[PDB]
Amino acid sequence: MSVLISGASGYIAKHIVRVLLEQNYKVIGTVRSQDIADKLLKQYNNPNLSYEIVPEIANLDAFDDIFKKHGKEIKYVIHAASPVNFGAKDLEKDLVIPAINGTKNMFEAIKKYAPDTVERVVMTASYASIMDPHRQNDPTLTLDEETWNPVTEENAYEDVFTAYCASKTFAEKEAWKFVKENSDAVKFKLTTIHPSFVFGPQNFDEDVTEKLNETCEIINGLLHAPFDTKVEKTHFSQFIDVRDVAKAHVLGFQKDELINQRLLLCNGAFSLQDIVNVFNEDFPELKGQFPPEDKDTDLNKGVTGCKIDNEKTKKLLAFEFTPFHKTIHDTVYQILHKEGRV
Ligand SMILES: NC(=O)c1ccc[n+]([C@@H]2O[C@H](COP(=O)([O-])OP(=O)(O)OC[C@H]3O[C@@H](n4cnc5c(N)ncnc54)[C@H](OP(=O)(O)O)[C@@H]3O)[C@@H](O)[C@H]2O)c1
Repeated sequence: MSVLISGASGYIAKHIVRVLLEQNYKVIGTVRSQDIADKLLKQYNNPNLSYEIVPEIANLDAFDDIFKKHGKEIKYVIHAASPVNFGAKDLEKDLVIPAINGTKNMFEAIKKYAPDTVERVVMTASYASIMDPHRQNDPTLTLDEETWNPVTEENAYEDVFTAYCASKTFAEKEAWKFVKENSDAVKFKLTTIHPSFVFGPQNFDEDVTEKLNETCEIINGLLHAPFDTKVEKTHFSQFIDVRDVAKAHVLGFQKDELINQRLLLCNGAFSLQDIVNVFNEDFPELKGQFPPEDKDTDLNKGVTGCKIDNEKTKKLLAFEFTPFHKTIHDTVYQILHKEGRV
């Protein structure tokens, strides 16, 4: 009844491991190096938690060693390892290749060593593999759980963001392709989670460092920006709380109605100024120490960009999502409380 989760040191995965441990699961996480494993084991301080070392998912057969040693005992797999680096130097190598190869390596290791053992696979895809990056401010476009990013390998490398979205899209394509062709060879059922911009507090307060993970560094950077910094007010994208994402991942392998499902995790439109407005609204004693408030955003006049039809996802998950104001507030409080300012 064990749960294996790849990339267990990331922002989202650290919340997934907490949720798995709260439900008294035996968890095997994969991390790059021994020192990361040593710090995480000390942080969780839980006998049910162990870590295996996978230093690079892009590389041939990266996950056979785990299923070599642990195959008999692994019942669920959560494939969350994928690079989120909007400062990538080499778009293929740093985003596309690890995303695709990591997913291919994980599924082949299951097929080779635990074909009749693993029951469910929950893969962390992205809203990026459902949305169209060129049409996020298009109110005529409606996105649901069957929509696909139309990006091609030809136009995937427009910039670092389109490359990341293509890496998520191409990786999820390979996963579903693997499932359709190996349906009689392997036993497991596949579920994919598609979060948008994930905000929320870090699972551990001490992980609040100078530079956070990419999406939460959006909030952190704005929180420490000079007062005269330009903040955009036009519609940016969709958000989701990290605690909702972690919860959805665990339900992904417990609930039979989530089998063969793509789960679109969004809970509202926002701009960078709407985030800044939470700084000024919830912590007014620090007004002037970050960009000022301005209620005149796209969101506040009803402009929310492309339509999100995830009623199927919300129905199947059957739990309520965390609203935007609370998500940003909990993120900001953790940083300010860590700095000793509130
Ligand atoms: N953040 C979002 O808004 C968002 C939205 C949708 C989907 N997602 C997906 O959620 C997952 C976690 O995202 P996150 O925000 O938690 O990112 P993160 O904090 O940077 O975590 C990424 C995790 O994956 C590992 N990893 C990445 N590339 C790797 C490679 N080539 N070899 C081995 N390990 C690798 C990282 O290990 P190291 O740090 O040691 O490299 C880290 O543990 C990602 O798959 C991402 O695509 C995120």
